[PDB]
Amino acid sequence: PSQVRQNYHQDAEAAINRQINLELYASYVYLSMSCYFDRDDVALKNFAKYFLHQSHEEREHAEKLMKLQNQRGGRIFLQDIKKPDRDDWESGLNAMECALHLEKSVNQSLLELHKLATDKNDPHLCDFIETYYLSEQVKSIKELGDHVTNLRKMGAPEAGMAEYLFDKHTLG
Amino acid sequence: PSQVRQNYHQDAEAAINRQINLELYASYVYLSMSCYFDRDDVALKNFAKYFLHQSHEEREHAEKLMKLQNQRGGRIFLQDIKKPDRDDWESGLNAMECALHLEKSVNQSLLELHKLATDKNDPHLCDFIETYYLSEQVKSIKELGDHVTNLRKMGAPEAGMAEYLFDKHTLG
Amino acid sequence: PSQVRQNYHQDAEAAINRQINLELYASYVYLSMSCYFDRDDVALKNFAKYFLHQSHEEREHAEKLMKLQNQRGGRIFLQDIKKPDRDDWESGLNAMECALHLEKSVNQSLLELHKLATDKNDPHLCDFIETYYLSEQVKSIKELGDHVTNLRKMGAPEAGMAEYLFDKHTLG
Amino acid sequence: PSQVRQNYHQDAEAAINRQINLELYASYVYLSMSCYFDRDDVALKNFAKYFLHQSHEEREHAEKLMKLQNQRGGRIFLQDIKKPDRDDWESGLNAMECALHLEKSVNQSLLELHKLATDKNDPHLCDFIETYYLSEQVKSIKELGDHVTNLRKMGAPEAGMAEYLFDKHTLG
Ligand SMILES: [Fe+3]
Ligand SMILES: [Zn+2]
Ligand SMILES: [Zn+2]
Ligand SMILES: [Zn+2]
Ligand SMILES: [Zn+2]
Repeated sequence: PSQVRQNYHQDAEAAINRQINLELYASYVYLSMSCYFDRDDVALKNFAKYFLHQSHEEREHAEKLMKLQNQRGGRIFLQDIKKPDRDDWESGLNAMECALHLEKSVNQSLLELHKLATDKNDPHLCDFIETYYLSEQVKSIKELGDHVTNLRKMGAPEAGMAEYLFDKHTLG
Repeated sequence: PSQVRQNYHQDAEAAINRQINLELYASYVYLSMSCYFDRDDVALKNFAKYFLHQSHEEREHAEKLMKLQNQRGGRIFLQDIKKPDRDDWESGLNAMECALHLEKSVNQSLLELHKLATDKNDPHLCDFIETYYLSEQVKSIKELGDHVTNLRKMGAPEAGMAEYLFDKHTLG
Repeated sequence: PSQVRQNYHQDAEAAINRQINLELYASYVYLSMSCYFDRDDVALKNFAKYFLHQSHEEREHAEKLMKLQNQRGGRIFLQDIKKPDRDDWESGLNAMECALHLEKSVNQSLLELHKLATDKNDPHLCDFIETYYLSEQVKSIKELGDHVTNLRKMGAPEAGMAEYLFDKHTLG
Repeated sequence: PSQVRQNYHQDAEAAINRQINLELYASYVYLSMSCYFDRDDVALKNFAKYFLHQSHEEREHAEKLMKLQNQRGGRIFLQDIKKPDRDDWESGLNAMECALHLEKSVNQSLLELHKLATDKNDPHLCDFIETYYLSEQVKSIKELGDHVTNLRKMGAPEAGMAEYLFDKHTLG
């Protein structure tokens, strides 16, 4: 074993590697969304900015898990980052709904990771997940839900001014 | 009697205790409204902020009446703060209309208190009510009426963009 | 269910609503204590200030739980805020002892909430309680115990100068 | 009549002259108290300072009434300022109790003046009394009551350290 390794189960190590991949995947999905809003036939700059920010944040989440893996004496094993499910995200509202779904899926994975850490009596890992991941996920999910609610109420995407004005007022 | 008490009728003391309860109740109603607008399926942050501010102001109004009670040598007797009449405030417009109704009810109570103070020849209490309560109430009522008027004209709540844009432009 | 809701048991939602009420109740108790010390026949300004501060802090605790409820997709249901058990708090020492009792009761409720969150495998809620509530409660309880100890040792309330000097030196 | 006089009853003019004398008398009483605490066999400097401040404030109250008299076109008629009832004020507590009595007597006179102004339909005079006199009196009375309460509780004057420590902590 690594000279630093202590109370770090092989199953936790494997789950952290899976979580790294999932965060990198989420980063890629958000990058895809960002570049959709930069298309000349979509042209919502603040939607593009919002999703690019989310992409960079997910990369940071992945890098922090890589740091944790090494700190605990685990070994990072990278896998392919799969392409996102869509090229065309159809609308600001649809992208926000897809983002909400993604964030909930990431949250579910983190909750499973916390359950594993609890089962293996790894309080450092539990604390790490709680401190750096779980509260962030809840905040992100609430924000996306709020955005979805507002866009729906405004009449997006059928009401032509809705996404435009949301881009200016909420995301600007 | 309290060593400080002078020209302070028992009926005024009792009416001040009732007014304290009413201000605390109003504070609670506004708190309820504020947290409705923070729901993920409502998500109007500036409505939430507006009503939270009103909640805190009503608490301050109650505390100032408690200070008056002690200053005059009366004794504060607290009562239960009843829960607001609604959990779900339905819309920004409806909340503003309910707030207007509440503020007018508080104003009516203050006018009755001023009448009592006048009848008991208590000019200090009359002046206190006039100086710190009556002008504030008139200002609040006018503001809420203005908000109701604008929301109605904009087409709230049926017009989906109305509350959103009012939240941004008037309450932002 | 709310679009944001994930891993949030109905029993936790209900327990959070109960905790909101308890924090609002504690706020009201402290407000009662504060206004007792402002009486002309008590006249301990720093006791009054201390308890008013505690009242405002408890309100903030309640508001933070309301924010949590909405963040997790629960629904706030408010109840009556019952009046405190006493109008007359008798002495600085007695008020501090009653405050200690209250803070321990709030702590017990929070520990029961944490146990529920643990049983329902809700690490976000566990973390929230730990991070924002449990350490604060322990600190508050220790502080009140220290105050009680000092007031008792000084001879309060029989020793007339004790509460006066404690008001100046400890609470001033 | 004076070219400026309007809605200013001769009875109000006379009552203002009486009030001027009473404020000057109160100023003199407080001056007497102040110089008692400066005696080498009393030697409570902050009691002396407190009462000297009150003396100067009462003079200002008198001067403001003189200004009002002239503003309304009344004519100031001064009378003798009677000496205070005591040369020796016996103790800090006794002086505070005598001050409380004096302030309540001044307040009673002001309430009678307000009643007269009300009866003569002189809203400017009513407002003047309310704005500049009544709230000040209530504040002064509450403060003196608080001081009396604290001195009594501390054991003044029999408890030798009470007035000394009150002089340092409350009046210092
Ligand atoms: Fe001392
Ligand atoms: Zn992430
Ligand atoms: Zn109010
Ligand atoms: Zn609390
Ligand atoms: Zn005066």
